[PDB]
Amino acid sequence: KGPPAALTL
Amino acid sequence: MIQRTPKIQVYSRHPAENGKSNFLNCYVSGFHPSDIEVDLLKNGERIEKVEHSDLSFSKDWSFYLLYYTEFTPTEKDEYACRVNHVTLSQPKIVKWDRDM
Amino acid sequence: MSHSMRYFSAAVSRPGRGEPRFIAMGYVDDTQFVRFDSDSASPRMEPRAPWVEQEGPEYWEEETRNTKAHAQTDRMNLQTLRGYYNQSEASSHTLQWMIGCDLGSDGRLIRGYERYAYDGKDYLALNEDLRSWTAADTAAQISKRKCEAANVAEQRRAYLEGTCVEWLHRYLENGKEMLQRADPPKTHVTHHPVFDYEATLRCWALGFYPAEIILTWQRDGEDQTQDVELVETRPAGDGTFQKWAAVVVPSGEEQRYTCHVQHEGLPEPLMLRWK
Ligand SMILES: [Cl-]
Ligand SMILES: [Cl-]
Ligand SMILES: [Co+2]
Repeated sequence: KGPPAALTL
Repeated sequence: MIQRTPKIQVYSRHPAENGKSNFLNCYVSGFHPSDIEVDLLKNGERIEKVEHSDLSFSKDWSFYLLYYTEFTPTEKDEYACRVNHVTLSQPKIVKWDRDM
Repeated sequence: MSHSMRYFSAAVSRPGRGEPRFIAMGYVDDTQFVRFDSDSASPRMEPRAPWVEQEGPEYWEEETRNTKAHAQTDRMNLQTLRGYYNQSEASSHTLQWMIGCDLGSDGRLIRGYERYAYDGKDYLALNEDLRSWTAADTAAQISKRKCEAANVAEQRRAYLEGTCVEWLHRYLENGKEMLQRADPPKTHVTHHPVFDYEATLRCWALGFYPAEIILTWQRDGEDQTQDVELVETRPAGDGTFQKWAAVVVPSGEEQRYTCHVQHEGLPEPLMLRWK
């Protein structure tokens, strides 16, 4: 299971 | 920019045995950026039918792919991997040596 | 028998050829189990190992939902980073990402990870304490400060300490036969004479899983890496891996050399000699 969100850079 | 030229290996899945069936592998690794052209060659011309693994990359971020095809070796045919990449002036041809 | 789950991604801009391509993929150890590709013609997260196919529609719907969100976020990140470096709209760039957890024999969770690379270069990383960031340059410092101010570390740590660990355990049980095996290598030494002064000894390791292996040649034996040719460990195509280590020795001298092989599937590590 992947993370719920990605990081905003 | 960072540019890394592909490392290339040509090898069979199993031991090479004339007459008998195997898979011809070309493993291309260590490259950046991701755009890359790979053909397998029988006696100097492209083998149709050729497949490959999903494009992935390693922990050091460089890309890799396995290109493969079922084949029967015969003494006196050249098998090869033809590779192009933005780091290469002309294509690289790496010949299948049964012993490597 | 250490274990890890990793999610990776790559967003690759191609101006004047459409939206940036995005690919995402999950691994347990060296086995790919899931895959998303924006060029697929119907992008979604797809099975790549048989043991994940037993997950129901809610799992696939959420994995596909979250991954599409990530695609759009990393496309936005390409735009943002192009600006930070003041690069032209006409040029192509790569933003790569990695997230993962390592469990430890037991345990559990010796290590969480999360990193971004931009055009092959280290950009921003979550530190081992999972509470702080390391930025590779001044551009990345903007990203770092943004994560600090928005407190994002805590949210990453929660995924790493909770969800990543639990699902790794799930997958290791559901794919126990594929994932918790330790196929040892089939090993042999080949001999290649050169009349009549030397020969090449090649130590072969074949059909092994996982990838982590160590091959070393020794004489008497006191270990020479300098003259040894060691290929990169490579996929066989059937899930197992391959590797060899060659050394050129004087002729008549072959039984003074020995090849050492260490691998999880071994007993007891292996010692080889030519005949
Ligand atoms: Cl460059
Ligand atoms: Cl440069
Ligand atoms: Co450069």
